[PDB]
Amino acid sequence: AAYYQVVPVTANVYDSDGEKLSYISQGSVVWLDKDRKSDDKRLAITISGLSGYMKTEDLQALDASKDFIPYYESDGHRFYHYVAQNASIPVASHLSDMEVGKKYYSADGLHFDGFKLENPFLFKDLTEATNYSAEELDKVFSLLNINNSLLENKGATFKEAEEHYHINALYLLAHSALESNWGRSKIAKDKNNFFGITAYDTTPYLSAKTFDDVDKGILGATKWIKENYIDRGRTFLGNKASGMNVEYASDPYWGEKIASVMMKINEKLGGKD
Ligand SMILES: CO[C@@H]1O[C@H](CO)[C@@H](O[C@@H]2O[C@H](CO)[C@@H](O[C@@H]3O[C@H](CO)[C@@H](O[C@@H]4O[C@H](CO)[C@@H](O)[C@H](O)[C@H]4NC(C)=O)[C@H](O[C@H](C)C(=O)O)[C@H]3NC(C)=O)[C@H](O)[C@H]2NC(C)=O)[C@H](O[C@H](C)C(=O)O)[C@H]1NC(C)=O
Ligand SMILES: [Ca+2]
Repeated sequence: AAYYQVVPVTANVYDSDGEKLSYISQGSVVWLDKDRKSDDKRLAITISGLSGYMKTEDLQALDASKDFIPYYESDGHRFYHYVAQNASIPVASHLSDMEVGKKYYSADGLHFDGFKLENPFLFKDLTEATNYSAEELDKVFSLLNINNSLLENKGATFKEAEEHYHINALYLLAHSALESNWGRSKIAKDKNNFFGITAYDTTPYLSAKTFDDVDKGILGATKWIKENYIDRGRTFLGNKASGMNVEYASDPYWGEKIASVMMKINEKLGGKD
């Protein structure tokens, strides 16, 4: 088969030496890499920019004529990644080279056969501050119809986090928006944890860190990201080959999802970043 799906809760991706490179989530679809040798025990695969090996034990072959394979498609305005059969995210503007309503396939969401995407928020250095003020960030709740969020009117706390820890406040708002459903998840409400801090795939709610209030949750999560990711040389969102997505989340499209939210906010607020 050309495509395989991950069966266990997570599965590792290995290099040719058998060293772990990353891990990916249950249901993730990987491509067989025909330029490298596979055998009975391990398949050469590609996922989210990463070329490595996976154990056959962890995979199930798909038939693309009847099983869901992630793809990209333009509506003529935006280019969308269907990350799941019933979920799409906008990743880029429509290019003239895209046929509307045609399915396109890509192992990294940047290289296509007939065009190349810029996803600049995916590779942006997150130590550079946003050009949005606290009041501008606060406006996005009304502009994107975000109701009942714990993060409403916390633009000033995001900008303090940025000032103190030197982490981009648009990124911190987009990460909390994606990870905690705009501070509306049960982890957000019970634990003031908007960033999935230690929300491990095996037991996400139980493992998730507890913070004292919303402001200490924003500041404490920012400290945790600075100390565990930025200070360790993971300074952009990226994918399974580089960036925070290598370690932060099993989801191969976590970085692309946060970049998409940054793109959507930036557009609504007038494109200052
Ligand atoms: C839109 O819904 C949201 O989707 C998000 C994905 O797009 C989803 O993300 C979930 O978030 C957490 C943080 O990203 C993430 O947790 C990581 O889990 C792995 C374990 O599976 C941790 O790695 C282990 O770490 C220990 C200690 O370091 C190691 O000993 C161990 O070997 C590691 N295991 C492996 C297999 O390598 C990882 O820890 C890293 C390495 C770390 O400590 O820095 C965890 N990350 C963090 C930051 O703690 C999890 O993978 C991810 N889930 C998916 C599918 O990606 C949101 O989840 C939230 C948290 C929630 O459910 O409320 C989704 N949000 C909602 C509202 O649904
Ligand atoms: Ca190696």
